[PDB]
Amino acid sequence: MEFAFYICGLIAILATLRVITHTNPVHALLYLIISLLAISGVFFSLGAYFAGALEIIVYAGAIMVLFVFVVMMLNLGGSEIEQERQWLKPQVWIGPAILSAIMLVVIVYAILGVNDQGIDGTPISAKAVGITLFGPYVLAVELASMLLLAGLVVAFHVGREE
Amino acid sequence: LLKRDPLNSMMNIPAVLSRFAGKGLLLSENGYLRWYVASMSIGAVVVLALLMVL
Amino acid sequence: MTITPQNLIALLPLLIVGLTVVVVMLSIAWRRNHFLNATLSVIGLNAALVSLWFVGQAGAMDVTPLMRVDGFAMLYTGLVLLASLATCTFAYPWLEGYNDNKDEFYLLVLIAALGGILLANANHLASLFLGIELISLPLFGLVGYAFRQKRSLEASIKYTILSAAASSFLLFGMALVYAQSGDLSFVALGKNLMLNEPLLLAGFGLMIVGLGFKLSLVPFHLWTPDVYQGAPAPVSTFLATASKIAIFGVVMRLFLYAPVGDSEAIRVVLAIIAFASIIFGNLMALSQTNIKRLLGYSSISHLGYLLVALIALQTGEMSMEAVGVYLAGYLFSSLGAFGVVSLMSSPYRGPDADSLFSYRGLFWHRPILAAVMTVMMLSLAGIPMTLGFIGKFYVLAVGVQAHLWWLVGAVVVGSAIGLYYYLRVAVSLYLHAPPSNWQYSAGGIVVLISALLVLVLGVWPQPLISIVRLAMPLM
Amino acid sequence: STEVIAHHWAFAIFLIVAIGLCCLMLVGGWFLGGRARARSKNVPFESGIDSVGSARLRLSAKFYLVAMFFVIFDVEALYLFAWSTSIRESGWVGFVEAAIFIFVLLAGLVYLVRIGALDWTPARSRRERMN
Amino acid sequence: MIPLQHGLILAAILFVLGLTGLVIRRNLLFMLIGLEIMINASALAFVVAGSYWGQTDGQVMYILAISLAAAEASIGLALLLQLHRRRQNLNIDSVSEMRG
Ligand SMILES: CCCCCCCCCCCCCCCCCC(=O)OC[C@H](COP(=O)(O)OCCN)OC(=O)CCCCCCCCCCCCCCCCC
Ligand SMILES: CCCCCCCCCCCCCCCCCCCC
Repeated sequence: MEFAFYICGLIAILATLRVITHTNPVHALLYLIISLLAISGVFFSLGAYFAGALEIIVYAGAIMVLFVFVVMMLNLGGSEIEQERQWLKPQVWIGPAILSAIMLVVIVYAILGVNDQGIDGTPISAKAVGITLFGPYVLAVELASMLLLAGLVVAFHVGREE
Repeated sequence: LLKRDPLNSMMNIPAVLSRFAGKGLLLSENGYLRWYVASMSIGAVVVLALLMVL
Repeated sequence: MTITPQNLIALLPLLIVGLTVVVVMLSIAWRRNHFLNATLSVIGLNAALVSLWFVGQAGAMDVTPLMRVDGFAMLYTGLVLLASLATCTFAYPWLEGYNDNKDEFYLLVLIAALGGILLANANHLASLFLGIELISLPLFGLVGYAFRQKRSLEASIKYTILSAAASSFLLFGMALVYAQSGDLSFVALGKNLMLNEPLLLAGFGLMIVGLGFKLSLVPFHLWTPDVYQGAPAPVSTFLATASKIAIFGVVMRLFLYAPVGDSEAIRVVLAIIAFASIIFGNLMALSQTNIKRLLGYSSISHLGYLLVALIALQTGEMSMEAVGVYLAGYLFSSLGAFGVVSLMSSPYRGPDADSLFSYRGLFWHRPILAAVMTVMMLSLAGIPMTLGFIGKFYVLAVGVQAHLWWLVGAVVVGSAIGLYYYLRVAVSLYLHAPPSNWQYSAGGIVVLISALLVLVLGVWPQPLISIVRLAMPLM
Repeated sequence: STEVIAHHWAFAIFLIVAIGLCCLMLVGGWFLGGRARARSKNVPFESGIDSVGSARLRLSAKFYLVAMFFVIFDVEALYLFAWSTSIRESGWVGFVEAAIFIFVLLAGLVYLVRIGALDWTPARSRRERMN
Repeated sequence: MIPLQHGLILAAILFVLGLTGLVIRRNLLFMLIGLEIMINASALAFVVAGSYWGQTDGQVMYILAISLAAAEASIGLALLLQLHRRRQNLNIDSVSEMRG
């Protein structure tokens, strides 16, 4: 359980770091797939089985759409790789590097002072999540339907041709 | 000596400081989205550090 | 707990706005009819506005762990419904010149109004998060509705990327708060505490990052003039009024109910943000030749004044009614100003009339719009005989009662800077410069009614005081 | 217990042996047999004549709108996945909630179909002219 | 016996990595990818917090989080399409003509 958690978290961290500092967009999407699979393994190690299943299920479809858009626009051989590699310089990354590092330092310092009894990893079932979702969280479900409707309408209005 | 009204200029000093500070602050609105994200991250760092020290 | 029929009665504006979303969308699917779909949207918004009376007759109670309906929720639901109705009224003569499909505008406005109502009733971290996104995403569509233009597409991309970043910040802060507390309800954020737990404070800081982005508070404010200028003018009206009002209302409710609202570190951080917001927003608007960017920096300063009223929430007892009176006055003044901008930009012809040279000499062809705009410039300046002064007076009284002398001095200094640029606009209206439809006349009637309300409630504010004092939440 | 850890070990060995068998067959295919040499062997196959350009191009798909809609509809599907495993516990009130959710879903689908958002066929392929 | 602090630290690391990717990348597609990493890290933090307390609310907040992520990715892809159609490039520094 902790074996799976630590190895999946390490794989997720390394794959995300590979994603944000990569030049090829298809390779970046593959590392994003690997990172999201690893985060799903982290979810499975914590007993959140439904969340891990949904993490693999809906991001496999979502990154497929990203691949569709990458094939539509970005992939050109070495032209987009040369253009993207020229966009990345030592100064351009070293600027926000300490900013992210000190944000992580402050957040980690705040984390380390909290009371922690440990996560026992007892599985919280999909049935319990469904009971809570359609119980105390009814308005969350209906207004989330309205939110996805708004996303549909915005995507239709913007992403058209003529 | 006084025909320029020196006290009026001394009291016009805060208006000049206001123009200068406003023109300096307008430099931050360069129009770049990545700078806006960076400024949000900077403000997050500042807010979190201020909450940690107090 | 379940949903009682009484809970359904308290859910009435949410139910009516959702039902009219579905009805308007099905009517669009049947046939594109700009007049009919605009009429159905405004009929649904008016039906929610008049169902507020039945919600008031029901009483104040909890609907699920997520929502709580009281007089405060009634007041902010009414504010966002008025803002949405005015936005639709301004949108019709603007959309009459739009060559592409116009019916989706009202759908997005209705879904954003639904998010505003949810934020009015929000009692939960889930409700607050969902209401924020339910406001933000239709505004991604609305800000980039005229995506064939440079500026609207730029503002859409900026608002979308930065609001996704702010949502991620707010969600991570919510997760840290939940990890500390174990409950997502507002009242339990600090019940188990000694109130300055580092993880609770860091979570509330990241939530402050997201919420201060949404409220254009310094230093999360740089998007505001860009998105205000780029967006269509009725979209700028909605984004300036309804989003700011709903998000500040849920921020007030969260800081009133959560035990960590009384923490000194959060109060000091909010005081720094309010001071910088007032001063910076007034200073940056000094040299603005664009009316939309000027109103964006103005919104930054006015949200700073509201933040000053929020800082003294735990100390005094006048802070919440101060925020109510201020938000009513700011809603009416912003409706008038942005509506004059919209009516001068109607019908849509590409780039809107947002330069100050366009409004220079407005009195010699549009005298009524010039009078409304100068009344709004006087009101946003906080000049007596206007409702904006009554709001500024409430903010000053609340700040003096809590001994927030730095914020009081900031309000005075920012008011003087505001006097400069607001009076510049108001007198440029009367210098010398080198429609014919009932919906345009309805927009003109809306800005004229806002101007008359601002004048009358600046002279005679007591009915607004009584209404806002009636709109009291559950202690 | 013991059956649970036995099934965990069985799942682990299943995955390991499956991936190892795939790798072993790939290695055996790679190393066995001879190799061909030709002047145009390392040219992509395009029916025997040289390409005009290459496969690295901005090839515009026509179903990209349907791809956005697919992402949205998959998230709606997971909401229904959560509901369907606990229907008896949620009762008729949960049924009313899911009926409203599904009706909003279907109204959005009807809206997308009716506005032509789901249509990307070219006009000469719409098969209008028939006997 | 996984500590709650370890899961929160992992989520924070993924969050700051996604934020760094959002800042340092000029391509709008990589910015959208960094935004996806950010929201997924926040959802992971909610899952960790829900698992520590033994509550379904962590996974419920996760579900709402990925619903927002899906709709946001949809809108961002539509806007990226418009940027590519009207600029022939995905450089986010090019869309900066509003300033001051
Ligand atoms: C062409 C078609 C046009 C259609 C009409 C459009 C314009 C008119 C809109 C009408 C809206 C009516 C809203 C009525 C709200 C109040 C209803 C009511 O009866 O409230 C009473 C209630 C306290 O009284 P009681 O019911 O006895 O409660 C005891 C315990 N529950 O009170 C409360 O609990 C609090 C009530 C106050 C809440 C705020 C008021 C509602 C929102 C107003 C927003 C605008 C305010 C600023 C403008 C003021 C102008 C003077
Ligand atoms: C062409 C426009 C490009 C804009 C790129 C913006 C990059 C901003 C990088 C900021 C890095 C800050 C590093 C830390 C500074 C010290 C802490 C914050 C200030 C007190």
